[PDB]
Amino acid sequence: DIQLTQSPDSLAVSLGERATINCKSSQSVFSRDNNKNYLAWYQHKSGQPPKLLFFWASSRESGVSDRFSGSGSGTDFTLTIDNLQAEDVALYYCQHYFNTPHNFGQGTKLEIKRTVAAPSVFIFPPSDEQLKSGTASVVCLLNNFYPREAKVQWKVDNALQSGNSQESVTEQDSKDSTYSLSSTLTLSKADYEKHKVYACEVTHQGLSSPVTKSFNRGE
Amino acid sequence: QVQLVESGPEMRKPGESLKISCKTSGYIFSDYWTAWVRQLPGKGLQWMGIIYSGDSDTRYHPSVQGHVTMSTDSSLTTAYLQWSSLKASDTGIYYCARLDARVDAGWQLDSWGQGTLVTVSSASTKGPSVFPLAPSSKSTSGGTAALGCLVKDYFPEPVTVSWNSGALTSGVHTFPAVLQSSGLYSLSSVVTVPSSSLGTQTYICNVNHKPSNTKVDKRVEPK
Amino acid sequence: YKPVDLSKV
Repeated sequence: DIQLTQSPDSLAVSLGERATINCKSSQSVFSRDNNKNYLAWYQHKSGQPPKLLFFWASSRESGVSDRFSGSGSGTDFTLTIDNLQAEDVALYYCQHYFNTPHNFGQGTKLEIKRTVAAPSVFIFPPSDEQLKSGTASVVCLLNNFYPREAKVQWKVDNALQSGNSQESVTEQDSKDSTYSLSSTLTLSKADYEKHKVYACEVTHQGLSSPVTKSFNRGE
Repeated sequence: QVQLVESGPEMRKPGESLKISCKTSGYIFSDYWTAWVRQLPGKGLQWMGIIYSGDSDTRYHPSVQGHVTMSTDSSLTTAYLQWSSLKASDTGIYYCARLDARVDAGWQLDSWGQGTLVTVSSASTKGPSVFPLAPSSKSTSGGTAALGCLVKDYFPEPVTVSWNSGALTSGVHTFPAVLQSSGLYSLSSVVTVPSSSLGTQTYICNVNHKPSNTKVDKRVEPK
Repeated sequence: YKPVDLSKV
C-alpha cells in the first residue's frame, strides 16, 4: 500500500505569482523498465469533476495550460503553476497508479489572493408568497468581497438580534476571485409583524465603517 | 465526445440496497477500465476500485472490499456501483472515471463522470418551498440589481438551481446549503444583473430536487 | 520494484 503526502495542505498565492505543491510517496513509483513514474496530478474546481493535469509525473495532458508543469522522480514530485490566474483556484491532488490501490494524496487547497474588495450589500424583505405560509425570511446579501472575513449583525427596531439567523459563504469565484455571503433572518409571520425596521449591518476590512442596509416592513 | 454520465442523486434508509450507474459513451468500453472514486467532505478522494468489462476483473480498495460490489453491462456500456446494505456513513459523493486498459498505457483517470450524491438516512424526504427574492430599490444600487430564489425546507441534499435554463450563469451565486434547527436544509441562489434591463429581460430560477422528484420554475419579477 | 500491470487490450 503506497501513500502520498502533499505539502503544504493549504496555499494562498497572489495573482501572477507562482504556486508550488509537493507530493511525496511512501515508496518509489519509478519503474526502470519503463523509465516512467506512475504518478498523476489532478485539479478539482468547485462544481466540477476532477481534471487530469499530468500523467507519468510530467506528461502534460492535452489542453492543459503551459503555465502548469510537473516534475520529480521516485518518491519526490512537484506541481508548479506559474503566473497564477483566477481560474486556478481549486483543490489539487496527486495520485499514484504504481500498484493497487491507486491512492490519492490528501489534497492541497489553493486560494487566490487578490486586491481588497468591499462587499456590495442588498436586502430582501420576505415575499408575499412566504408570508402567506406563516413565515418570514429576510435575506441580506454581501456580494463580491475580498478577503473572506466579513461579519453581519441583524438589528430589528434598533435591537440587536441573536439566535434567529443563518449565514453561508460561497467558494472563491473562478473569475474575479471574490466571495459572497448570505445571511437570512427567519421569524414567524406574527413575530415579523411586531416590528417596523429591519436592518442588516455589515463589517469588512474594505469598508471604513459598518454599512447598514435596512427597510421598513410593508414598504 | 467522451462521456461518463452517472445516475442522479439517491436516498435510502440504512440497511437497504442501492445500485448506481455510470453510462459511458464516445469510446470503446472494452478499451478501458471503469474506476469509482469517493469524494470526502472538506477535502480528499478515495480510489474505491476498478472493473474491466471484458472479463469482470475487479480490483477493490481493501477498505471497501466486501462492502461494495462492482458490475458492468457491456451491452449498455455501463458500469455499476453496488451496496447490499447501506450505512448512514456511506453518505457521500461518488465519481466514476475511465482508465486505459491498452498495453503500455498509464492508468491515470483522464475522463470523469459528474458525481452523484448518495444519502443514507432514516430522515424523511421533503421537497423544497421556492420563494422569489424580487429586485427592489433595496436590492438595487450602482447600476446593479440583485435578485434570487430562496429554496427552503428540503431533505436531503442536493438541490440544484439554474437560471433561464442554464443560459444565465455569470454573476450567479448559489449558496452552500445550511442546516436548519428542524433538520431540514435551506439555500438561496442569487444573481446580479443590470438594473437598466429589468424591463426587457426575464429571469427564471429552475429548481430541481431529484430525491423528491420536484422541479420548480419560479419567475422572479421586480416590484 | 515493479508495477501491477492492468493492461487488458
